[PDB]
Amino acid sequence: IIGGEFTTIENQPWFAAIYRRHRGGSVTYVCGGSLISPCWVISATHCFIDYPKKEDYIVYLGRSRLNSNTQGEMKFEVENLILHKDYSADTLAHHNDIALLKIRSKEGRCAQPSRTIQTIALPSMYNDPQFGTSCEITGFGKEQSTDYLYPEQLKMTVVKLISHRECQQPHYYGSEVTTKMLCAADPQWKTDSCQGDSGGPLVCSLQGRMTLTGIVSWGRGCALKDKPGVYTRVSHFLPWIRSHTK
Ligand SMILES: N=C(N)c1ccc2cc([C@@H]3O[C@H]3c3ccccc3)ccc2c1
Repeated sequence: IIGGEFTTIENQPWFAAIYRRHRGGSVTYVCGGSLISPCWVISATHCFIDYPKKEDYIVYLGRSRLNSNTQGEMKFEVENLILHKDYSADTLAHHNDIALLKIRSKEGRCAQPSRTIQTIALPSMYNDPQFGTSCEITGFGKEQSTDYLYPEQLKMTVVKLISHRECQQPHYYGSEVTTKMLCAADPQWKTDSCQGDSGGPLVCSLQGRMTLTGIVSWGRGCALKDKPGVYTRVSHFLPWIRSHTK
């Protein structure tokens, strides 16, 4: 997250921190994710497509720092790694950038809801917030595009939703951004998601309910003028989410 504020997991309790174990035992941060039901974390396929072995992944819930075992946190392995069958990557745009991770503790259990571990509501079909609505994003991604390290403390920011017609403008993304994608950014281009924030939530308060409207997917650079963050439009994928979580 470029700009924004440092926060803690009690403010983002649906946030999942996803890591990968390498041969030799080293563990590194991969991407963010969101808890949609006790057994299911939703994220982005581009985070896993090059290493599609479910055994390689570690998922944390209730974790506030990158290298701290936060009080109340829960650690899980991935029982099922479900990647969207028609995923593809263009120079910038990712297509069907959505993945499901069925999680399980070493005891074979799903998440135990608490003050720091909570699910996030899914949207209803054809019901997204209007353009201009403020939504929040969270993650452990880069604070600056030139950084190679990620921040130790979890960060959040607030961005505004941008219409499909505005995002398809020539100085924005043209026809590279589709109707299955949602754009959001800072009108002053000072705050945004960045590399490392992929798979994490775009949460919008809609008709009084906090909703998982988007999943961090792609963007040209980070907090670059006329280059919004692009998010998987969760409402389009409700039949795919319901069928793959059954
Ligand atoms: N401007 C943004 N909001 C934004 C949002 C998500 C991003 C995600 C990346 C990921 O590093 C890119 C990548 C591409 C292809 C495969 C894996 C990772 C880089 C820049 C990103 C920028």
